[PDB]
Amino acid sequence: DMISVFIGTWNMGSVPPPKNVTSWFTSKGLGKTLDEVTVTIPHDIYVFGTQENSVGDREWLDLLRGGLKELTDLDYRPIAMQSLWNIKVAVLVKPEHENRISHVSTSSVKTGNKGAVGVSFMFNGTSFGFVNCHLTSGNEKTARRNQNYLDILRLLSLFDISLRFTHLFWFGDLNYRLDMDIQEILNYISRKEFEPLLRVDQLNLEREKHKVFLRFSEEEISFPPTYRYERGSRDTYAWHTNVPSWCDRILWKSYPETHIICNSYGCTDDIVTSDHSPVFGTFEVGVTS
Repeated sequence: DMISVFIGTWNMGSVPPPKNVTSWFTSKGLGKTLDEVTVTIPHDIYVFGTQENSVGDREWLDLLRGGLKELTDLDYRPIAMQSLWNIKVAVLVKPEHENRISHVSTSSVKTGNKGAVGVSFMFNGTSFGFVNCHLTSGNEKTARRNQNYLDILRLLSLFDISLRFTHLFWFGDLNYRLDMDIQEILNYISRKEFEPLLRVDQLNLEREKHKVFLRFSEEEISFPPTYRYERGSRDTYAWHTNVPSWCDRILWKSYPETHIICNSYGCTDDIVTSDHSPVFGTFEVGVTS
């Protein structure tokens, strides 16, 4: 059997969301987007990961539930929710999949605010893991980001979580920056040449050097850096130093010989309340039953 899993990551920048966040749910915007045909099919599982979320726990889940209801005309059932100050993750499933969910667990790890929130459950015989984080900010603090990851990986009681679930998803504001000057970054962005920028992306570099996210996978990035935008539009980056970077990412680690296909991976361009652009990721996951 096949199920559609949606993963959303968005640093809200300590402000409430706009009334229209439809593009985030429907993988509409820039990068690897879902086509106008595939968007009509509602996803089986919706996973929302947020950082710098000023909206209260109950009020935020109501907005997601209400937002999904206006889009799909379906009353999505919240399975789990874990919050750590302004970092919060929520998992909602199709009402028909209620009896298919078992062994629900939640955990939170505080760093240095900063840290992570986790959610884990089982869809029939297939186990799932979801980690929403907010790592240390700053271009020169890559060492702290690597330490933050290793700390969450060993303290999140959801022996290591890297081999605990059939499909493990790690997402959030990882805060990894570009190892390049502002002159070159804005010159490449103006020509929409993201490949030379992605070669000096700190997360891509630390993964290639096998420092962090061992045997983890990430879909190709074809969308512009999601940080740091001027609020109210997506036309200009607020750099003056916070150079444009791919801070918001979705990664996955799956068990060998399992079915997992990434259908979309990108960002929206119509949600402008935050200095961060929301990031989406959809997947076709195989379930044993």
